[PDB]
Amino acid sequence: SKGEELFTGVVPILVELDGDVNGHKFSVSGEGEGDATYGKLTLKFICTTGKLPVPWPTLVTTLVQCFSRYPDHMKQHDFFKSAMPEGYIQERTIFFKDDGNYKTRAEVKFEGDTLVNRIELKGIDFKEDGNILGHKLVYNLDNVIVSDYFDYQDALDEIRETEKFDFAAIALPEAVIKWKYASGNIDYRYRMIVLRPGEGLAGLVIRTGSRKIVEDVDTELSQNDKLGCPIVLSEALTALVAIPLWKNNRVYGALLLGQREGRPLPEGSTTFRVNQRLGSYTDNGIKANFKIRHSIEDGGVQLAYHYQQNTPIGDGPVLLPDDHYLSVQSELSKDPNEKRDHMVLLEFVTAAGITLGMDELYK
Repeated sequence: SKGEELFTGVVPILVELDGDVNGHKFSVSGEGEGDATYGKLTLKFICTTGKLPVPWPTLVTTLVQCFSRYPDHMKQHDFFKSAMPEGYIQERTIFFKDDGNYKTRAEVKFEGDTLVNRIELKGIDFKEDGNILGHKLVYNLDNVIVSDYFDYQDALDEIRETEKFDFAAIALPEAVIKWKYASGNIDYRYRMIVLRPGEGLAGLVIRTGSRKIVEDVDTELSQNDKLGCPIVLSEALTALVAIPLWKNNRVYGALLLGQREGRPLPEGSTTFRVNQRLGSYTDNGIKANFKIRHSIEDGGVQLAYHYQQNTPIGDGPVLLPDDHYLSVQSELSKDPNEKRDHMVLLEFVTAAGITLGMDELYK
């Protein structure tokens, strides 16, 4: 609305981070300027508790999208600037592939005439030898195009690759029940065919609000002709787990995790958490998800899966966003005259329509 006028000039940034990773606590303080008309951030961050227990590039995403430069046609959808000055809360989960996770809560708001990002972070389940605690990541950050609109397919890709399944799909109402999204699919017939209410695997799990587990699909087909759901036959599932999805403490949909070719359910599939991986839909605000590639110094790429929630702080009206991208240019630098573990950051963040972004990333 009118929080945009606060960003016409140069704006001072102040950043505070409170962190605790596997019990190792640390603090980071940040200082600099932001030019929103150019999407520009100039910042210096210092670890004021000693050595940073984790690598600097893993905290960049955590360390103010209200400074993105939105092209003229898109300004009408600038949510972050519209939540200003009252602010917004950024809650985030970052899963480091085959390693632990960050959970972060951040208040972003104007303090006087300075934009302040105040962050609290708890990281758990990290490997002592692992890429993170081992400090095996290259000090840089790939210039990237990033989502900032969620996308259930990328969430399903994450879940599939993480629980090491071959197939995943989500059933939602359209109000009957369609299999809307799927990852690892080999056909699209799961969407082309829709069952009447209560019918099928999704119908069962929604009606009963309880998981169904099939260790071997063929043998159970010998008991119940039902289990021959269109999804099961279309994707040739030999084992599967079907989970109920909530969000209103009322059963709303279904998550299907499937295996192929007599390969068995990975260990502990029985006890699986959708936790915060599906935005609105739970296990039992503006959501987004994306993925970050951290170069490993001794050759490699460490993945960081990001799940995002942004809620305005005030009660006044805020602009709502459409589906868009963020083109981010990052430069990681060091202050030659700084004895403390630190980071110099120069950044440019530009908003992009889904077209001008698909065309670059995938075409």
